[PDB]
Amino acid sequence: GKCRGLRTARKLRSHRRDQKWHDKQYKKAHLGTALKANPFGGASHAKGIVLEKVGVEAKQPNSAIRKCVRVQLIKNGKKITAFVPNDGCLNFIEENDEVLVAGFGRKGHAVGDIPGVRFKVVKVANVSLLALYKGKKERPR
Amino acid sequence: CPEWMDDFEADPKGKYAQNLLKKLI
Amino acid sequence: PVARSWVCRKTYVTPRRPFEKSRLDQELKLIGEYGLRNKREVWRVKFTLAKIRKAARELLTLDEKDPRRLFEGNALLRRLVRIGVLDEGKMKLDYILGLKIEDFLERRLQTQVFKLGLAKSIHHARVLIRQRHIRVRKQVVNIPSFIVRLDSQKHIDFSLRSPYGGGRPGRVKRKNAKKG
Amino acid sequence: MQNDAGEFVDLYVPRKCSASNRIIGAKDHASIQMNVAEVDKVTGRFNGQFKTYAICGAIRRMGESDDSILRLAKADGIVSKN
Amino acid sequence: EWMPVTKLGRLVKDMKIKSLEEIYLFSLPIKESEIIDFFLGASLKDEVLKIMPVQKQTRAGQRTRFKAFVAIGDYNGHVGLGVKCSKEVATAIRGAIILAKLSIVPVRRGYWGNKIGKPHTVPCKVTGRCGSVLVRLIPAPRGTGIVSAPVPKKLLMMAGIDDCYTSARGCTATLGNFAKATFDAISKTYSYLTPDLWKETVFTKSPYQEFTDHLVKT
RNA sequence: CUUUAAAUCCUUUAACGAGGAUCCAUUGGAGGGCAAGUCUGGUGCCAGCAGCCGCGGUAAUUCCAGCUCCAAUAGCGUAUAUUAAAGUUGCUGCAGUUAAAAAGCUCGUAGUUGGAUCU
Ligand SMILES: [Mg+2]
Ligand SMILES: [Mg+2]
Ligand SMILES: [Mg+2]
Ligand SMILES: [Mg+2]
Ligand SMILES: [Mg+2]
Ligand SMILES: [Mg+2]
Ligand SMILES: [Mg+2]
Ligand SMILES: [Mg+2]
Ligand SMILES: [Mg+2]
Ligand SMILES: [Mg+2]
Ligand SMILES: [Mg+2]
Ligand SMILES: [Mg+2]
Ligand SMILES: [Mg+2]
Ligand SMILES: [Mg+2]
Ligand SMILES: [Mg+2]
Repeated sequence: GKCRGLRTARKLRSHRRDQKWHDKQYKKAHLGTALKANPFGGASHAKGIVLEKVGVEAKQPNSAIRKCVRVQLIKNGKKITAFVPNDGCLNFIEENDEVLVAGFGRKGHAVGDIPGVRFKVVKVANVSLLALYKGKKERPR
Repeated sequence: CPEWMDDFEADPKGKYAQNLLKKLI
Repeated sequence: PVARSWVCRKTYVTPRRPFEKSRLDQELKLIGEYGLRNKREVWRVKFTLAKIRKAARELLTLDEKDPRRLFEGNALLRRLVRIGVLDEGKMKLDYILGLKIEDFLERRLQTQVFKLGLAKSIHHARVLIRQRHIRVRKQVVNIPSFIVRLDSQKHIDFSLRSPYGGGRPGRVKRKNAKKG
Repeated sequence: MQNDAGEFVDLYVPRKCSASNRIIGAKDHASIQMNVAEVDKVTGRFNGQFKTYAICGAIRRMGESDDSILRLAKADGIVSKN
Repeated sequence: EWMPVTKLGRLVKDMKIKSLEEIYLFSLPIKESEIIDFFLGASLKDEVLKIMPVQKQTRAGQRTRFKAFVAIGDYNGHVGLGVKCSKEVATAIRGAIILAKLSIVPVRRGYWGNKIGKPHTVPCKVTGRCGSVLVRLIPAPRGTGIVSAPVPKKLLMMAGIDDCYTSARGCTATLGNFAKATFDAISKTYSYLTPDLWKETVFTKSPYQEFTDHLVKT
């Protein structure tokens, strides 16, 4: 059982922080290795240069080709695979063009079918992908 | 609806089971 | 450094469960019955009632002879009686916990304008207020969410600069009279 | 049971076990309400009224119902001393 | 037309027992749903909480049955819960309604603070348990409503509680255990020995003693 | 006019100013979680959707659209940090037979705790 005496505050506090270090989320947030290894560097979004268009096999129970792009982040040069969400949207992207990339939705964890992919393209050449998809804006020339 | 009970009882575990159960309650 | 103030509040809170049949139906009933624009007005009234209930609950746990309890309980009861939500014969603290949202919704200028017969519907009442046809005492009031004080209720008129009260025809009457 | 006004706001008042003073619940079917016919002091005959005891299911399950009823009858004078 | 089989049914039909609380007083088992229909037929409502398909593996395939959970109760003082499993959903619902009627227990209601008006909340903090699910009801101030999950909220509103605080622990995802636990907590409200019930009980006559002759000749 | 250092805005007042009152509300959804269509056309494990479970292999309630519907509404989606949910850090208040877990065993300093009793 736990100590319960009136003079046990230091024991309780020290035990709580030591055991707190055994929590996955707490250790991830406070250890500093996760932030160092994060390609975004703790940012919500990032900007990168499209290196090549790639097709990724969907996971086994469902068969499909997910259209992604290899991007090189400007701020640190790290290379990333980012998912281009809607259909035909890969045709809006060219080679060696500016792209704004965001997270995929689960804090650096792969989402759904696409394996080892945790980023999605938000902007292509400073115009939103949604606007291009819905015909609100056209690709700048 | 009795049709809901029938469509659920035909396939208790199927593509439409959850919707029909939600309708039943 | 500037000479500005930054005190501000949120007047409503949002429900934790976004989609549930009972809450949605009850809110829609209130909106339709009192001619409200959206659910934010319902949540605003709910928030004021919740703050009042929280204050009353804080006061109840105090001692009956505690001067703070006496002081702020008297103030709260007098504020609630003054706007017409509470009855003077029910001026005990616990009765505050018996108040409902409809009591606060009935004291709006929109519902009172409808009840006094100045308008033939709650929506007609809202458009009458927003169109500067309604005055309270001598001040033309433009805000539907104007909680009418109990003493101020007897002075709600048609705003004698308006066509319905002051007999000056508006744009449409003037234009249609020029066509003759 | 009583509010400030003074009337009894309660659906019903349940019986308590005469042995353990526990409340006998609405759905507790091991409980019993025994009636014992006391006898007149001259003719040794049943005279019409009686003394009633109530025991909950727990006491009966523990096997202590017999001793409890024995003591309740002893305190009532139904059972002679020793 | 109802033809009673049990002694209690005959007494109830023959206009001898005037209230369900007389049956609750002597903890008599109720085995005929027509008794509940006779006493609270007008005010009773039902609500199918869940339909769950259960499967039994067999040499050729899975035999599937359907389990219905039904909560019943007039929204003043009474509530019941019933679970029935059958080969057809409609039969399961009918049986669950019958069982819920057979399981109607009285609910004791108290006050949070001042005892002004009708009782509105639970008399005290109560707890129900059913297979790793623990449900705790806490008295709440007037006008607070029911602060609970939807499944216990249905039963609490159906019983007649206006205001209640709730805390639940365990695997509440199992609707059956959650419902049975909140039902157990509700049922415990009249088994708590509060000081107002310290007065020594005055024993009355059971219906089987009051109407022995009428039962003899009927 | 008023405002103001001078103005602007707001307030006050002339004149004009509404029937598709075109003086035209959007952003997200419609299998479950979770409110709202196993309606119609196209595609056919492709394109794609899908936070999770899953949907799509020729009769798709899930994709691409039309219609309809619903949530909030001058706002509403998305990414990330954080809080509640989390009694999943547990002081309140968690666990350690078999689900993760009691040191192989004993001694022992510090620490923590420590039986009545006095008007
Ligand atoms: Mg919990
Ligand atoms: Mg679970
Ligand atoms: Mg739309
Ligand atoms: Mg669609
Ligand atoms: Mg959904
Ligand atoms: Mg639904
Ligand atoms: Mg999404
Ligand atoms: Mg869907
Ligand atoms: Mg947290
Ligand atoms: Mg908590
Ligand atoms: Mg645990
Ligand atoms: Mg182990
Ligand atoms: Mg050992
Ligand atoms: Mg030591
Ligand atoms: Mg001592």
